Amino acid sequence: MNTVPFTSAPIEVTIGIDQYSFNVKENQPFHGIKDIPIGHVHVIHFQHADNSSMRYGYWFDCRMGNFYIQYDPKDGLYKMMEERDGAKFENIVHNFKERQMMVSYPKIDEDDTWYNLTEFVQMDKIRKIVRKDENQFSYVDSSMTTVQENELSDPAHSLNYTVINFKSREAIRPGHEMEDFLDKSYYLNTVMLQGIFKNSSNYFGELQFAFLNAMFFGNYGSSLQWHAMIELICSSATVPKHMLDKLDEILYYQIKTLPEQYSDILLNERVWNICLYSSFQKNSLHNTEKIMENKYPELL
Amino acid sequence: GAMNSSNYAELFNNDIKLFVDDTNVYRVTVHKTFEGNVATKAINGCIFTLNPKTGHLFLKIIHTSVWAGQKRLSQLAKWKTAEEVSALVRSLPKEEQPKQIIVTRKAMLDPLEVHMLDFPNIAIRPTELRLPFSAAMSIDKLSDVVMKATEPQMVLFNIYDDWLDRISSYTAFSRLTLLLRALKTNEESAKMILLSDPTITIKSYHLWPSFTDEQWITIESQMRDLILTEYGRKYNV
Repeated sequence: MNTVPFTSAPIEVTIGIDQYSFNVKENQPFHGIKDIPIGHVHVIHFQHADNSSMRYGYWFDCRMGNFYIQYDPKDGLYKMMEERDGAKFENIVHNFKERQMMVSYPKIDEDDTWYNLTEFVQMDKIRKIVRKDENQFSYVDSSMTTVQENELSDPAHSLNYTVINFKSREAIRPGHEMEDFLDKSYYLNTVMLQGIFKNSSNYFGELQFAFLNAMFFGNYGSSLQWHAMIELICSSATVPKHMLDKLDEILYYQIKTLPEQYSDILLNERVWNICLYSSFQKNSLHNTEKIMENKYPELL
Repeated sequence: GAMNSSNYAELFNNDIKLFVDDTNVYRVTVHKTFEGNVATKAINGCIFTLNPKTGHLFLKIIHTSVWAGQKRLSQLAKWKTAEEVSALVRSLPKEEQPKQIIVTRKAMLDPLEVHMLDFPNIAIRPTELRLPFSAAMSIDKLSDVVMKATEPQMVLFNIYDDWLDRISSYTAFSRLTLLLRALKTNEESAKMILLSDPTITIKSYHLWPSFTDEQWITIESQMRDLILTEYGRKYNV
């Protein structure tokens, strides 16, 4: 199990670690998070008590280095940093654990939620969507725009999600206009899966990362991306049976985890009604349709 | 965005534009089968593609053979419309291509946008106007060429005849919409008004009679009376 020590907590802040969150008071003696499960990506996120605007945070994988959080009083945020000195780091963590100044990653043994939400998410793919190659971790926040949103404005601070556009030459073969628009199998299977993502795992990885950025940071562009990747599958008459079954599980866990009170801003009525009731795949998402009907029957 | 009463004069400026009406593309007669079921028989249709500035009407005749072995024909009709409009634009020299295509029905927007991806600078627009282009098949010569066609055909008409020698395109469009609104409301009454005086003939290359300016004023008055009359009957007001 891995540890992300904090130098200190000089400002009052709600701290999230994956789907968990803790309040820290101004100058509370808090020195970080221990017992973080190895084998998954993680996200550690922040919402200042004094400005509930700008949720922000860091995607990281403890296998890739020793990471810590330190408040920067100049930039006014909690910053992730890498400690290159292994022995300074082990020595910092051992002290903070002995003085029990760390919270424990509070995983219930029976509970596969985080695995189910991050199954196909890979740090290497995150670092292509969020470009800052000098760090092994990735900063995301509420306001960051997508490359697609930037087309319709600082490229260094953008979310480089795969551009999906149903009314694009990429999506529509000359001479198959009606066919390709009404049945998006060509676009899903040849352009996106074979061409750009190479396999369904990378596609699901980006879908899952988009959802989590939408949920944890209220990142609007991420929400548009998550819905566009759902709609492309649901609008395709020809999808491998393994992909439909996996999509049903992915969406089930995403709907399960979504805060009950955010369905209004994080779920697109049109996409979900289309995907569950009108689309080619209207009968292929049994688990998702059941949790959606029982948890958000208003939306539908 | 959407064409309405507020941006009406735009139709008569020097930016080439076309209206596209798809109402008469897919046409059927509904009839009883021997077993007492109901079936449709397609009849020839047309795309009504009009330059409201010049009166040029690109009448693409839709022969029943285009529906053979096809499903979801009311959906296909929108895409066939968008395919033929796209082909027409591609056929024209650059300097004659429209800058805007206004569709009379919102259901044509996505089919036409998708067929026109190669023309990102052509604006595809809906309209708030209730234009009476559906009554195009009440014009005897347009109806005759559509019903006689034995294969796909495109026939170029000037729906304003020679009116532009005497009136502006705003006035010609107003006259055309009044004639079509009349034909749509009461075809029999409308055609009686137009053909009542046998001295006034239709030139071989014209659609409408050769009315003098003063005779158009009387005709236009009779068409307004027809429309108000039928309105009081429709609504009992």
